[PDB]
Amino acid sequence: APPALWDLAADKQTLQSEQPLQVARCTKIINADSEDPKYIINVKQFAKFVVDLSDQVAPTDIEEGMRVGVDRNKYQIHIPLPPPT
Amino acid sequence: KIMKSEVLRVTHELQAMKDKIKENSEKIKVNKTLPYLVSNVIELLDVDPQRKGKCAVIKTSTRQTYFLPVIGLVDAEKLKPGDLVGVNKDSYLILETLPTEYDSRVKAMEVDERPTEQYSDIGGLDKQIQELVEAIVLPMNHKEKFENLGIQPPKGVLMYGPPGTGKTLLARACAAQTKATFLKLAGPQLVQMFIGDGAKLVRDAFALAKEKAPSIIFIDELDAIGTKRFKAGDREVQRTMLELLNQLDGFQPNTQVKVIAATNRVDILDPALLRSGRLDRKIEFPMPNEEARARIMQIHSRKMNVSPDVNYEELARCTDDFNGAQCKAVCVEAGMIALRRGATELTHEDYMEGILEVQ
Amino acid sequence: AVDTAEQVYISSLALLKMLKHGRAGVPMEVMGLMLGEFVDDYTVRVIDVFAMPQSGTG
Repeated sequence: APPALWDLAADKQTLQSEQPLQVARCTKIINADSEDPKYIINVKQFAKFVVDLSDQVAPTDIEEGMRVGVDRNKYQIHIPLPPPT
Repeated sequence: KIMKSEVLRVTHELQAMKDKIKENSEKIKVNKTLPYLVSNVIELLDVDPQRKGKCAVIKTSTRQTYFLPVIGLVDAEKLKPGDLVGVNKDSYLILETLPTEYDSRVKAMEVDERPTEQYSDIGGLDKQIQELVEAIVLPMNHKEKFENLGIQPPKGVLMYGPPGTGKTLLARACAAQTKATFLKLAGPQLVQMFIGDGAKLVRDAFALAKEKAPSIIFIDELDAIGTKRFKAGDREVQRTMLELLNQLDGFQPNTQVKVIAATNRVDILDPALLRSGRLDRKIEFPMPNEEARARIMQIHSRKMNVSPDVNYEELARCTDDFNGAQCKAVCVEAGMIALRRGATELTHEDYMEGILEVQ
Repeated sequence: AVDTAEQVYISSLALLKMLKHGRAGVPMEVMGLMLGEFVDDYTVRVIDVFAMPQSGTG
């Protein structure tokens, strides 16, 4: 509770900050890329998806089979992420 | 010209059509923007008794089957049982069909754009390699003359001979001159643990050759799997192999990308490999003599600082019953110990030193 | 800083247009616009209602 006190008082801006960063499509990994606009992606649920690249992620930062964050509403790639033992 | 004055109204109606197609043709970009998932398509012709019968069977990636007729734009290569088709959110229509070929272990077998070596790296083989250089240059640039003369290039060339002759690096050296996409394939790659894999590998090879741009597919070690046994694994390689021969015998539209093959031995010669589309070009490539080995070793060693006092008689005598890649290994070995010999200039004892070193 | 008790008047025009628009209410997101006149603060009346063409964005 003492650790949750200062963070509980710091939880006010979490409501105005809840609208961003909300995007999570189960971190689906891509397979390949036929052309630069359209990217073939495969989710862990054995469902292959295709979406265009967003303007916030450069095309040179895309790697074959890379786990990156992706929207579940616009389906676009908002921000990537760096991550066996 | 009073009767021809009504054409102006027709041209005004046509240019008005070109002025009004911008909106309904403009919504194509916002309706056909992005297919969000991938769904498998299976063709199944239906009958309605216009009222014409036409339908197809759909299968989504999430294992859900729906119903929809054959719809979309003008289709030429479509209507095949393939994957990676265009589909909107929930109406489940077909908008953009593109072939998929996941199984990247076979798709990305050998992704090579172009090699470095060229045909000018060997010496003394133009009398037998010139037919292949023609047989790869003239079918790539002279397609126009193929209609005046009615010529269809062969699709199966048998590049056979003893091993170690560098036939792989030489066919690749000609593949640099083909300028097309180079795609290797190994004989022992067809023998897999699971059943029916060879069909997926062969139909995959003709999937990238048939679907993709004009390329070059050179295979090697075909004799290691071309055994005509009379259970047995080589009879499974007779299922896959005779399947490939059925795809080189029963397919008249096979006028597309050639299939180059090379066998390191002709002991077990399959008699069914004789056909216009099959391995008809049988140019014998024997073991190069000491003269030809000194030629390919001279052109392959024209970059190192070789001493000018080379009469080729000592190396011509030491090289007895050798091959091309063996003298290439002598050149590379000489380029390996010539560094640690202190003298930056290649000496004459390094030839026999390498020959007796690696052999 | 003031608030009243508003109530939306719904005639059969907007109702039947939302019923035909509900028949055309495919899973794809649809758009529409309501019209009317503002006579006072706490009443609102709708008369004209039409549909909008669908789009891939929704």
